[PDB]
Amino acid sequence: VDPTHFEKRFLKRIRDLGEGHFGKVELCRYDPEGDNTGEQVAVKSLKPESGGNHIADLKKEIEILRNLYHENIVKYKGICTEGIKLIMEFLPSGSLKEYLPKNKNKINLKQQLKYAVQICKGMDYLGSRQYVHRDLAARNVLVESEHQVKIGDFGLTKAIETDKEYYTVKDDRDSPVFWYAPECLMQSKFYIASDVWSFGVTLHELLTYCDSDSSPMALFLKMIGPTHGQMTVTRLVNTLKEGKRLPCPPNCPDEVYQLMRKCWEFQPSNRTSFQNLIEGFEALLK
Ligand SMILES: N#CCC1(n2cc(C(N)=O)c(NC(=O)C3CC3)n2)CCN(Cc2ccc(-c3ccccc3)c(O)c2)CC1
Repeated sequence: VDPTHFEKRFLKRIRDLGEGHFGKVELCRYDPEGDNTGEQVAVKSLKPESGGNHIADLKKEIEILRNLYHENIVKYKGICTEGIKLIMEFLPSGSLKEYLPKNKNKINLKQQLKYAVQICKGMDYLGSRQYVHRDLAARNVLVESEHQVKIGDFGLTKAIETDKEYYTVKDDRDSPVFWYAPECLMQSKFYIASDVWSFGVTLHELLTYCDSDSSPMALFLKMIGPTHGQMTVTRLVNTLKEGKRLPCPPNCPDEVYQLMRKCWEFQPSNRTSFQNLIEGFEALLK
């Protein structure tokens, strides 16, 4: 009996957790005894639609996640073959975007810097395996407990070729542009330093407790104007070229803001690293 083999006839769909253009993540109960005692699991799968291989990309995502082992990376549990489904552990607290607005009273700056460290450890582990994540945002950081977070989605994750510094992207219409570094917006090139820029944005979200009126989209649309349609991304590039950045969050000390700003150097080569950030946060926690 293979414990990573989930039979479709026992995987009971409960509700949607997430939806993109091509696929979804759903809450299921795996219930082989038929009495609702089985474990809740998160299930990634494709919409019937498909195309230019969404299936090949999901199969690659499965092999990426199956072979990652880090306490700050969501746990692979198995697959279901029917078309294929990725089975992951279910974290009932959800993403930082769900959890932080409801728990501001109990999550103080120390706890925020601890989450920051754990996000940097999972990212540094992914970088060491020659992966770029390309979608690091608070909506993809899951809460295991009050004391532990995990990166919880790998839908855009790509291998950087051995002896290369970046991955060039082709399918980009659904890019999360308010988290993206200039090189990503201007040339669809994705470096590890591009994930460092996305981390700085995610840190700003963590420091604003993911409030919707302080989101990176809301704040950048206030700076550049919300009415620009197809011109939005070139206006965003121009704002960043001029050196404008997301402002210091309320109650964020300058010493934390300065680590964030090192994430947002225009040139990738000038940005801090994940291991520098961990050292910086650890000095502040000492
Ligand atoms: N991380 C994280 C956030 C998500 N999440 C996982 C769990 C869990 N494991 O528990 C969870 N938990 C809760 O919300 C509990 C409070 C109730 N939320 C929810 C949002 N989706 C967005 C999304 C959807 C589809 C694709 C996708 C599909 C097919 C092919 C390619 C791409 C994709 O890459 C990403 C990502 C996972």
